[PDB]
Amino acid sequence: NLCPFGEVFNATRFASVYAWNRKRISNCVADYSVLYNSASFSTFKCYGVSPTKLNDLCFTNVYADSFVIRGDEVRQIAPGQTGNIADYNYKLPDDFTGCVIAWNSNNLDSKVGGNYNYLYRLFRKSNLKPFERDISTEIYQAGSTPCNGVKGFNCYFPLQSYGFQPTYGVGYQPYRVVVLSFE
Amino acid sequence: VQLVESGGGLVKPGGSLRLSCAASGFTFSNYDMNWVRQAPGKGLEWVSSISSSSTYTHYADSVKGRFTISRDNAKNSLYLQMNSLRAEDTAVYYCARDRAYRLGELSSLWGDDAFDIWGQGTMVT
Amino acid sequence: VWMTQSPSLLSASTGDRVTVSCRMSQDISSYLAWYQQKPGKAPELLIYAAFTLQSGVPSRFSGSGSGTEFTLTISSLQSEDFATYYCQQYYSFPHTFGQGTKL
Amino acid sequence: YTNSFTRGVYYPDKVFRSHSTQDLFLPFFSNVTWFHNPVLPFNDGVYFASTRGWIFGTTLDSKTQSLLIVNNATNVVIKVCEFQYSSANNCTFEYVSQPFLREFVFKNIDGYFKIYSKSALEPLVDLPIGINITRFQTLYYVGYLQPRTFLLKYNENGTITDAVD
Ligand SMILES: *[C@@H]1O[C@H](CO)[C@@H](O[C@@H]2O[C@H](CO)[C@@H](O[C@@H]3O[C@H](CO)[C@@H](O)[C@H](O)[C@@H]3O)[C@H](O)[C@H]2NC(C)=O)[C@H](O)[C@H]1NC(C)=O
Repeated sequence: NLCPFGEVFNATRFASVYAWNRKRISNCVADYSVLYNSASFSTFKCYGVSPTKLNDLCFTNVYADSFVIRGDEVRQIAPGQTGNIADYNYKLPDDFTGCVIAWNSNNLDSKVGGNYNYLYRLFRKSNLKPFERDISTEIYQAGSTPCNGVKGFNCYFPLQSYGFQPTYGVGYQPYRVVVLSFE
Repeated sequence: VQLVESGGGLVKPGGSLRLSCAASGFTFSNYDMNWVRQAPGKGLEWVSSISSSSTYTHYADSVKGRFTISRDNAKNSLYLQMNSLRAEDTAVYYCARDRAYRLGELSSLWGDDAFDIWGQGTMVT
Repeated sequence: VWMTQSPSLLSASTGDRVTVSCRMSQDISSYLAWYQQKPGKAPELLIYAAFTLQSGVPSRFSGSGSGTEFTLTISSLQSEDFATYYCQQYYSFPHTFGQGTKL
Repeated sequence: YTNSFTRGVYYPDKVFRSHSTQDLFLPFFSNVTWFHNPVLPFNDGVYFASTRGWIFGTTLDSKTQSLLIVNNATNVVIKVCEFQYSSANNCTFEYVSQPFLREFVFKNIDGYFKIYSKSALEPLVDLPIGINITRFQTLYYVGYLQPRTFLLKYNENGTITDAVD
């Protein structure tokens, strides 16, 4: 009874950051050999569980999340980090117990002219609670006068596009991130 | 980036016709191409598709197995062989380009664009 | 996936805030576009990826909503903005268009 | 109507065998809303007692998922679909088992749904539904759970007997 780990990592497409997919894994036998013993994983770094100790344990629930971020924002997917994505898009609890996987996907997710299908949230009233997401796209209120749904002075759109092209350097190249969690 | 079309016209039922969609200033040979039609007084309905490398082609459902799409990267021309026509197919046909590139012609990963530029249409009867 | 707009005859005065919805069946995230076809002419590309603006169009046209709902909001109707508006998903590979919204 | 009771203690959601616990409980001398079927709110946990089903959900509409528990004469069915059943669609979970003074305790935490029945209401079933619930309706006395810590005196074979606020 192998786990669908093959489907999560080899999915045809990953959702945007502000609408990260979440899949429930239970009642299965998990094999982490193919994950750690693969050179395609640029970053396999995690907290509270050593990677070699993964296969000798039992869990009650496995949660897998996925999205696509830039190369320079990978350091922000970690507990106790402050930044644009952590404060506004995807926040982890300080006592996080799970392994984060990310790798380059320039050849897949980036197209000449701009892949404007990837977005991120930039404006919000307050920071996000851990493992909490909001897909609401209401116009942001930044000034005193109510916006009433018209863009203009202090009424910017809360979403912006990364716009991947294969011309940028490694810093801006698309990365696909998988964030496993255990409990 | 000016798309021009030709062909079609008056034809007997059950006949065969071949259309042309030419490129006049861009790199067509490595863009994809798509065909969209509309009936008089109706909406738009998807018809066909073709990759830039001419390896992957997808057709519609109501016309599956009866149309053939082909392209020539040398002369920057696109064709659609249609045969065994009915009275339903009488409509206006546009050839639609795609917004953005993709270097790797991978299966189930092409043709996710938004039809950046269209043509002027014809009068297929 | 099957597209479903539910205006069919919506018409307003010169200058308003109309909202054309576009109901769907599955979840496609942000893979939905918008078109604008004047009578007897080829359609012109409008908001694509449900959030971007094609170069050239004014800022009075907006695209919002996420998940299985998408709406196009016009800030102020003018004489130029009187035509049909279609939907188009490109998640799977049937390309299901819309039905039509005559302003 | 209103009434006052002295019951409502359950095993604190964990399965060890034997103590003081700080979990969601029911205050002893609380006011229970005597009834005789309005759409009551859920809050954080309800103490349901009776002397044949429930509808759990937020809007009770196709917009949001709603949980349904129903008992037949010989079988129990648990489904969480987009009900309006007038119209059942989609939904991911279906459960079938032997059918359930009957009293219950419902709580929704950590995406799990837990049911207790019978004091020392024993655990009955746990469901990984993973939905939010804020309101319900009964197809009986209704109480509301509160986060107050208790002291539980086990009886050397489990079987909780006495509780202290
Ligand atoms: C629940 O699952 C269904 C199936 O995936 C989805 O909604 C329903 O999907 C069916 C497709 O089998 C739709 O029926 C279709 O209607 C068109 C109308 O022309 C017809 O031509 C097709 O042959 C087909 O019968 C149905 O309309 C649709 N209903 C709704 C309410 O969406 C969807 O995934 C789920 N429904 C939800 C989440 O509301």
